[PDB]
Amino acid sequence: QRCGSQGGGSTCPGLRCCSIWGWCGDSEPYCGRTCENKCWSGERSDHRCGAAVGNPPCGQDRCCSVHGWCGGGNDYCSGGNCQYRC
Repeated sequence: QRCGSQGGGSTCPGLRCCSIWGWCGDSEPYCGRTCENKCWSGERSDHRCGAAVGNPPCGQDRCCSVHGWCGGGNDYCSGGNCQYRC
């Protein structure tokens, strides 16, 4: 769906990446070099995520767990275990 500067100013569902073209997605064109917001490179050095730190993104193949940390695998990414970028 649409997002960001080219797409009305919105934030993507599931806090996914918004590309410079104003579309949401989870792959390189959206999240890498041509990303505008909630980009892979935007993960905090401390790996925290969630509402308390302003809903930052997580890196590639990482998700924000319900406990408030980015990481890879089932404990961060699977249903119930995951809050966004699942």
